[PDB]
Amino acid sequence: DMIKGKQGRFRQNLLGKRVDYSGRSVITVGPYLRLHQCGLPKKMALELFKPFIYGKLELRGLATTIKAAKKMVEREEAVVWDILDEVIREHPVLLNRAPTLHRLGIQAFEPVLIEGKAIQLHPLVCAAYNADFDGDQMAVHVPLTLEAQLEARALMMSTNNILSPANGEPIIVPSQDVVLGLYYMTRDCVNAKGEGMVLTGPKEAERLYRSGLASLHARVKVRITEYEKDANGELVAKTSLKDTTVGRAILWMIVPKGLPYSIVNQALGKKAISKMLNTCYRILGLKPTVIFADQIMYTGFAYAARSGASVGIDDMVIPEKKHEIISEAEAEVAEIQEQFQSGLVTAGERYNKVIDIWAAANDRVSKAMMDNLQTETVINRDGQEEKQVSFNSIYMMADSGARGSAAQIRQLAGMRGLMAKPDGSIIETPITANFREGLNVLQYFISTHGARKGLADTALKTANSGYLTRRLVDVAQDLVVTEDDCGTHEGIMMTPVIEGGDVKEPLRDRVLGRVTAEDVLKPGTADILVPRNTLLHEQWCDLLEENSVDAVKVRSVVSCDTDFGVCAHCYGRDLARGHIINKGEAIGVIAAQSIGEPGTQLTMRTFAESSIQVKNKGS
Amino acid sequence: YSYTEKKRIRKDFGKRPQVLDVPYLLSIQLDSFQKFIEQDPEGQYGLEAAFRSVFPIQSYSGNSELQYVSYRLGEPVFDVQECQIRGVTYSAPLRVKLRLVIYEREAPEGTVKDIKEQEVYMGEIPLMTDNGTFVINGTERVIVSQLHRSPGVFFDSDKGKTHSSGKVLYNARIIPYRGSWLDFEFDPKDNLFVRIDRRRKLPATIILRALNYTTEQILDLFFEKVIFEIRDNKLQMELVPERLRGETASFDIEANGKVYVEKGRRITARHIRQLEKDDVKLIEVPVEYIAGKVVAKDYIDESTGELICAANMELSLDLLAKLSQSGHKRIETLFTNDLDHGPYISETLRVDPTNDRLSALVEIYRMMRPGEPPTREAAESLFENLFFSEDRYDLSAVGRMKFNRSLLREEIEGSGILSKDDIIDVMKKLIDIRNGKGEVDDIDHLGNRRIRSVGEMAENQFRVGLVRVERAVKERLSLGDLDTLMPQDMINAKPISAAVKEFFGSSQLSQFMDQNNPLSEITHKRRISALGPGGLTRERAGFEVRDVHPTHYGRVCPIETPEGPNIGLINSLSVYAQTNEYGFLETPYRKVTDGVVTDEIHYLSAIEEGNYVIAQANSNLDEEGHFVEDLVTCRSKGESSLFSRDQVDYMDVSTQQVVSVGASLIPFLEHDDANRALMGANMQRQAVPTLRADKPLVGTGMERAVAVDSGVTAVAKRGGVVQYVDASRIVIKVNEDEMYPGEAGIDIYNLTKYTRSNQNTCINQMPCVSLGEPVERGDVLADGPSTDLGELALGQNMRVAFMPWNGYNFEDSILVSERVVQEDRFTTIHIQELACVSRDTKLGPEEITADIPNVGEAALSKLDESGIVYIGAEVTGGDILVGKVTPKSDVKDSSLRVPNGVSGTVIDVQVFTRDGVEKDKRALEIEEMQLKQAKKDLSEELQILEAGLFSRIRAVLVAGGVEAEKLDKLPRDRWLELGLTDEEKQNQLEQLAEQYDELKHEFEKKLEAKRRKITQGDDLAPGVLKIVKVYLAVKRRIQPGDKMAGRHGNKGVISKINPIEDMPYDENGTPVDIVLNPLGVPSRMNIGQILETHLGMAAKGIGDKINAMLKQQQEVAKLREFIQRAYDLGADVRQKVDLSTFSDEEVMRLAENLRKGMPIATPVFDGAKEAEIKELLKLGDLPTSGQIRLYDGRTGEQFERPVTVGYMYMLKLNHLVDDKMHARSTGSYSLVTQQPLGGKAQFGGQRFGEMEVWALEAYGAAYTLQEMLTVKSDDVNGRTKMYKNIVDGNHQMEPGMPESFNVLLKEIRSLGINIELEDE
DNA sequence: GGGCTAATGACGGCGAATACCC
RNA sequence: GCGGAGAGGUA
DNA sequence: GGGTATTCGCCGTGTACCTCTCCTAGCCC
Ligand SMILES: Nc1ccn([C@@H]2O[C@H](COP(=O)(O)CP(=O)(O)OP(=O)(O)O)[C@@H](O)[C@H]2O)c(=O)n1
Ligand SMILES: [Mg+2]
Ligand SMILES: [Zn+2]
Repeated sequence: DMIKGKQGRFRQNLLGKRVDYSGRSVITVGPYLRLHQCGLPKKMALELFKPFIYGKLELRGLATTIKAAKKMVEREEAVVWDILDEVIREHPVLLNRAPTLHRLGIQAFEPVLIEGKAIQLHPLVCAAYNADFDGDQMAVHVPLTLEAQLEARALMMSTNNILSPANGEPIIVPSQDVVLGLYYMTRDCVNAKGEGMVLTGPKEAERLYRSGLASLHARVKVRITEYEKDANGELVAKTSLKDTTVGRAILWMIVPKGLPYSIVNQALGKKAISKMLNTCYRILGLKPTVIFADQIMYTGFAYAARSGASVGIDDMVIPEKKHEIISEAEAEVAEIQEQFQSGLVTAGERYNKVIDIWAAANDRVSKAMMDNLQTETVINRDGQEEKQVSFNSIYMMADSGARGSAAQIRQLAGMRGLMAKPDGSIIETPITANFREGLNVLQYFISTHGARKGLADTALKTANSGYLTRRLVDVAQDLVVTEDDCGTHEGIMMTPVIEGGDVKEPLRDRVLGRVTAEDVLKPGTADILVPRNTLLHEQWCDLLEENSVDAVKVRSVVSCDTDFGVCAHCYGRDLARGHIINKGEAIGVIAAQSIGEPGTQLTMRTFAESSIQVKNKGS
Repeated sequence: YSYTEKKRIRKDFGKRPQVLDVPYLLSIQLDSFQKFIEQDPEGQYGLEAAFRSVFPIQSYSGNSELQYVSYRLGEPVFDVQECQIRGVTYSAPLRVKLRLVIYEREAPEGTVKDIKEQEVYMGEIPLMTDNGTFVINGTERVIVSQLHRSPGVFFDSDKGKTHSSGKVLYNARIIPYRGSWLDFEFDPKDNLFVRIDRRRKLPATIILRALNYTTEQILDLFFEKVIFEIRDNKLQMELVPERLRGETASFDIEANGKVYVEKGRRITARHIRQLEKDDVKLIEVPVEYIAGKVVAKDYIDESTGELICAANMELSLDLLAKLSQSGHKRIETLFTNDLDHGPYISETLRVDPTNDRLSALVEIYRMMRPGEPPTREAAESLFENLFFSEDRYDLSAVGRMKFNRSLLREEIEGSGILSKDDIIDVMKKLIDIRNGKGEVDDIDHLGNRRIRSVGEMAENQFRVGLVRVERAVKERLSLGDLDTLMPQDMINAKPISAAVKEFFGSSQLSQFMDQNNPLSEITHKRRISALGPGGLTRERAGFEVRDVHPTHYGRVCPIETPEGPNIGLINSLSVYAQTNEYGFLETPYRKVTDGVVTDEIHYLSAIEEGNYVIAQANSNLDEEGHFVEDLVTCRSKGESSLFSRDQVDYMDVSTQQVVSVGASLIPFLEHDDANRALMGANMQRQAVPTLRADKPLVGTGMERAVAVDSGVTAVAKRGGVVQYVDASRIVIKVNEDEMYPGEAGIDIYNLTKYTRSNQNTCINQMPCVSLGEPVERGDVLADGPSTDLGELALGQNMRVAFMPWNGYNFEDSILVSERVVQEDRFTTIHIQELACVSRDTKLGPEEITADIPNVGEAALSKLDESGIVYIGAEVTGGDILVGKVTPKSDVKDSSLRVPNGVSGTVIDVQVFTRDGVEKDKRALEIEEMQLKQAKKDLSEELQILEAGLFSRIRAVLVAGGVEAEKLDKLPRDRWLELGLTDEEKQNQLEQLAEQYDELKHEFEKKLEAKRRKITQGDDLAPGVLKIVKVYLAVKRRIQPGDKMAGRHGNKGVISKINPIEDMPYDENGTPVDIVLNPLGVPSRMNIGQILETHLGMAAKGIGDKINAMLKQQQEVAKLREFIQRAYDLGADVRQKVDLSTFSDEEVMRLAENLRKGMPIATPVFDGAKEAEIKELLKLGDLPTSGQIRLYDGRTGEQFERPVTVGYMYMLKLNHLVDDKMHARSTGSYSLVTQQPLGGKAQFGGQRFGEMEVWALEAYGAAYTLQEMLTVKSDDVNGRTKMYKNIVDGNHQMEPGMPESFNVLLKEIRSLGINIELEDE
């Protein structure tokens, strides 16, 4: 019993030890931080770094012997805090959050001493940690040896991990306040203060906005000098007059050199900001992306605060035609029930009909509410009137992708749809009321069943997923990229997965970063488009998009020839960094972690075929 | 209104009239334990039942019987408070009256001796406090009610997952309250198997065999007979037509001259009608048809005697021929209709190897006790005691009720033991369901789930103790001599007290009262746990049990349940629900007499609820109990729909009855998603009492119910007038109405000042009333922790603004203004207890003296001569709380020190000495402090009684000659020594003198008793001389990192404290207190916080208006007009408060209390609609939209798009960053695996778990993982070398091999496995 | 207080051990 | 005073 | 006897953290 089992041994005491020089505390926002740092309480920092403190105290001669150093640390005199500041200077600490799902659950930061007893965590990294400031706690470890320090600062530091190891996409994308602020800043309005005035640059745009002589969003012609690296790494300035908002110019001030203006010119929601960061990374590189992300955070926070976005009861508008829709659906259900009691239709048919008419009524009311709420600002230009995408605070939070989806908006302002009873069957009458209105005992009770079932599911799923990912990391642990190139011709034929109606997943992402097994030819023989095994980076993939290549044979890890591990080429590039995999990397654990994190994460997130219809004109 | 209500009335929204008032919320615990004690004649639930169940104890045929008369609960020696102080269990001695009778050995039974014992002592039973808790070792415990399967019989299906070939195999399980279980199940091959509780599955018929039933008797009892007559030739059958239902015809069914059913055509309904009206009884049938049937009776050859065919033998042509030649005219076959009536018992009989009763009993014994040769009497006794012995096997009153209801018998009251008809009926119903004319039961139905409260579980444990002592006494009375011993050497209390103290102390359902909040206490007591004994385990439990059932309506709260691993297995009980006589759950409903909705309330259980159509509470009733709408919304079989006016049988009592108390406290529950409501209730039970709790501006009205029903308030027992008010006691002179005629006196309420709650929070009571105010019975005299004037004040209500403020409220985190800390409103007092124990070692007793080796006099400065800190001294981590020396004699100190990093003031010290040493200083101070108070209380009572006696002496002296000039100027004590003319009056004076003496003598014995109780050594564990306890009190202020929450499920970590100037401010200049993120609303669909903010802004606006009108002190008229217009506010409200009836002084006091903001009361589902909030906002002169324009305190610039501001009631949860925060460099390591300790109490390091290891492996981080694995935790030489190396200013390190691996090697080698570390 | 002795409320998956049908 | 049971809670 | 079903029994069932009580047992002098 001591050996076997979870609690006993190997799992408990030989793969799961309990380190020294470690601490724990509650995490907090700390917006002012740089991406590569973390607020660390003075007293915790002193406790952790005690032996470092003693060493530095003895070197400076402030203490004759080690016991005097201990006594001096236990009094905590000004000299001790000065020594702590000096030793902490470049020493990085590891921050970890309890469910270390993937490798981004542990990251290294440079600490900044602060008052208080809570650890301050940079907002942008919360998404990587799945961290929320609602009582989440984090542990903080101190790498001791010199080798540990280099590893933390080079391999593990927060700024070095911006791309997820699972898929290539960025991890540090702005989450909710940043994206809301940026959205508010970039969206335009038909008529405002400073409508249609011509600005010599973004700098006077800020002059105008901060002085209150122009609205943060108001259509204007501004002269801007964008830079584009079209040559071999040289930047060429093109300077012209664009039609934009004041806000978009103000935002343009931050944007690093290499990027086209177009990037910011749009509404700038969640997707737009994420792809902005993505492009900034692909074009400029790491360091500009880091600094640009920090700038994005700061400007988003600032202008979100200046926006004053709030949520009043009237901000969520009940569609005016809701009551009619509900009365109509009730009349229809009454008619169908009466026509049932006479016995011309079975119970199942009546069930299906009622469920379908109620679903249709729900969609109708939802669409009516979304029309009402979405584009309701009928504000006037100089003369006649016009209509535009509203400034309803709940709508901006929905549309920007900061919080909420259309579904939750429906649950607030529409009817909250159909529910499922224990066995999975759907109740005939739906919950017509919404949270702006009040539910009644029955409707509440039903939604209670829903919520309880979801919470129980999350807990059971969490256990099952934790088991599955544990098995995965176990099986694939020993696999390492050992050789540079095995030199095999074998490979897997990669196609775009076209499930039925359309292209669920295109070629470019499916092939991106894989080396080819053999050269693929143009639609005309002897027209080699890609040499023998080449890593397919964005440029090659785009080139394939320009041509009409349909299927590409790419070297796969399964067919790799290397003994006792895999070779770099058969694997490919994809990493938190951009380049071909480096010899020595443990791909087994990264693969297992990347395949298991979502399953546990998704459960928490949850908390006919009669005729074919060709979608596009073809043979 | 009552006086506490007239002090501060709460504006109540809410349209429907409350017919039933909230019951006493702790009814469950009190009523159950009362039933437990309950000296009662007829043995019902109760200790009495246990005694009568186990007694009378007769010897193993030794003819020495033991009888029970009655029991008495001794008076507890220690009251609740002193018992908590002294760390002992609060209990009562249990005394039972017995008689030992020895009947003559060889005579008609008659006692040759009967001796009656002088109330023999059989151990201690803990008593329950007035509030419904138990003090078990000076800690307040609660015994949570347990939901579990009720005794009876249940028919389950367990389908779908049965061998994956369909074959839904049913089973009937008979579960008693006390006794072994019975199980009948099927198999893929439709053979019915019995399984005694949890063993192997035998063919069921053996049990039928054990019941003395012969095979022919069984086939009679189960199968319907079929008659075969042979008349002149070939097998004619007596046929009952209705039996043919659903049967393809196998032969040509001709009758009375006409073929009716052609051979091959299935019998149709037309044919059925034809044959029925024709009256066809008998039909001749081909022998092929009979060639397959089965024989019922055992037909022997009457002529020769040799048996031919046996009972339940398949028929073959040869057997039919033998039967025909033997002369059998009447053949009895079985009716096996493969559609309806299957051959289930037949096939079991074929598989059943046993034939006689004896072989069946033998097989049973070899299943129960496998391997030992069974002897006849052993098997007989085993089987008899198994299911039919009254003592061993008892179902229950409830078990029998469920059993009889399940088998559709009119009789409800049966015998506990399983009679044979019971078993046969159970198997009949099982095979019945197997044919398909019946439904299986669902375990999750509350009609199938019974609640065992405290008293019942205690009774079970006590019976178990009794069975132990009973076996013991049985043996001792047999072996030992009969007539010498008296009935107290014979009976041992040890097993009884062991079982009872085991249950109360060390049990799964006996757990600490969650005592940091009044709601926490009250909700902990009214809890229903599905865990514990005979309960499903939390981790194992499948979702189906956890999922809410339609039966929970009005019985269990659907939304309040821990969201941890045991979600759904806790289920706090609803507001109005109660427990039945049989332990089920019932909820009140208003009866409906066909048109009018009457006012008589009936409590309905699950089953009774199932039949009727119940109307909702939020149904519109106009002035005469008639529904306004023609089609109203009801529920009939667990599903709601529309029913007609003249169809509803019952109606919900009130909207609140669905939800628990915790959920009922949330305002605007109707607008919160169930998930976030769940989290809101769960957290709200975690709020810590602040220094001055105030009130919710937006409540639900339940606050007073919760505060009063919890024991934290001090409530008047007999109404009167407040005579004396102090911040320790309230003394009230009773009103003459309630005043007892004989020996009344006055009422005294001692309050409790800062004491330690279970969670280390403060429990302090403040007086509400002032000198000379009249109080009525049931008013709130003193406010408990986090309660104000009778109302629950869990947290405090502050001005919040929903906006993102430079990402300091980024995630659920919260921004707070320095004004909140300045006004010191979220600072709580906590209280730690520390204990220093001086035991007796064999090297010599340790000492508590202040002479402590090698400590500087700095440490002693704050210590007295005895070595204990002074009360009121401010200490810090590491300071010496008390001085102790370890004998060797000294040179080493075991003195207790303040734990590292905790600093507060020593408010109290206590000393408990078994030695009772003459001269302990601290003991002297504590004794004098307790004594002087006791003296004061006794002196006050004595002085009042003396004043009364003197008044009576004056009233007698005035008769017989008025003397008022001389008398009034000489002192009163000079009235007894005076005299009067010798008459009856002198006799009355002698009477009063003897009464004076009697009052003195009663005082003296009470004083002596109190002083003996104070002085006595406070019974310590063996080996411990004495113990000194020290209480520290610490004022913890809110700081960044603490957790704050609302009532609606919104959470957060306090992220930053802003200066007052930086915070947003309205035009008027008032800054907000908290800046709360809006983005937490849309995805977390808790809209209740937004409406709460709006209504709170309206309420504080009105309160502000009243403050403005009061500060200028206009006149009573204006205040009355404004407050009346406010209290009315529209119509359809059940308030109708009349300000005019209240006196001007009362109205002025009400304005003073409302000046801080008029409190609203929105009930959960019968709440305040938006329009009413709009009206209230308008009355206060505030924006109707509930949003205000705010100015940025840093920049001064206005925010575009005005923001929602208003007052919301926020709570500081017990999760305090300073408690959470922790770090270590180096410290103590563990013994076996040399890794550093885990935890916070001992320094302890964080656990770098396997997931974290994987994280490091995902990086190329080999050295970090390496050091983390060996140097940081487990490698001894590595850790010490690394400490020295770091101190030396070098960071190199050597890794070595972890000690835990070596432990692993040694442990594996300890098996028979040689595992070696190789070398080459 | 100290000293001495020796029951029942998981479930699935998987692979081995009989049950049985030729 | 290393441990292990039981109970509750946090994320 | 050899292959196919069927019963049978073992093994597993997410991490990190924070509070509290209670711990070899029984009987007699
Ligand atoms: N029993 C549990 C409960 C929670 N957790 C973990 O604690 C976090 C809470 O997520 P959460 O769902 O509470 C908030 P989030 O995921 O960010 O979504 P939202 O903010 O839009 O609401 C998650 O990372 C869980 O993995 C756990 O390991 N075990
Ligand atoms: Mg969180
Ligand atoms: Zn390869």
